Amino acid sequence: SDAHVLKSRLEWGEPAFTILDVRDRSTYNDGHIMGAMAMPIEDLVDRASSSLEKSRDIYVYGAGDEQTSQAVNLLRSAGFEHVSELKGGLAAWKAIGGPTEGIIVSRMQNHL
Amino acid sequence: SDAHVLKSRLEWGEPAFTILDVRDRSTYNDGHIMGAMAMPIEDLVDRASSSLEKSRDIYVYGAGDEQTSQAVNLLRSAGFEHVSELKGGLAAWKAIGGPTEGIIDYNVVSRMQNHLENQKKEVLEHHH
Ligand SMILES: [Mn+2]
Ligand SMILES: [Mn+2]
Repeated sequence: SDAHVLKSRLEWGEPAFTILDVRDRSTYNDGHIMGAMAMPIEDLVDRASSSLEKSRDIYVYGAGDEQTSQAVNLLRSAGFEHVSELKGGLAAWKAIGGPTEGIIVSRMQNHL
Repeated sequence: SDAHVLKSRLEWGEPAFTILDVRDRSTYNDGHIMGAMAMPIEDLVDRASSSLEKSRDIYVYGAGDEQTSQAVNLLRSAGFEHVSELKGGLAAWKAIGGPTEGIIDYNVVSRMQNHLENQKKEVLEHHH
């Protein structure tokens, strides 16, 4: 799906969707899409299935098209019904003016 | 209270609490305590009473001591039963390893931040 759509969802849309950053944790921390949850791909299914309803609208993005498509396949094979890639990932999001948040403590995050 | 207590609630406790940054919106965006909701004093009680259950454990911090205790007292006079000041604010929080969160057109971000806040577990409890 297109970055312009997700940006609209975040500015004006119904609350019911989640953005999943599927890259490395530290990478997420250095910078991620505003609102995205850190679900590194190594434990994506386990983590998503224990935290997200299968009917929830989910947008996924990783470091590149390959990682993103892999994350998307995983979640669906796990029973998730509304998952889509975020074409262009982070880069495409910045290009259209989308905000990026960064963290500056792994125990707070895991315990979380 | 002390930033040490909050650091422990996050490292070891329950997610039975909410953190409120009562400073200027731009300052918040440049850096706030991780997980903090943006609630400028100017709009604090209106935004909180319509977003949080008054029995919710709340930690508040502003620019300095005076603004912080001013915020605490406002929420309390408004009925919030478990409000605590986060003495030392952002700086006190960093001095001890507290991780920060920062944003990187003024309306766009605020519009998004509000939608993400309304989607927070506790705000959803106050609504359900
Ligand atoms: Mn974030
Ligand atoms: Mn002001």
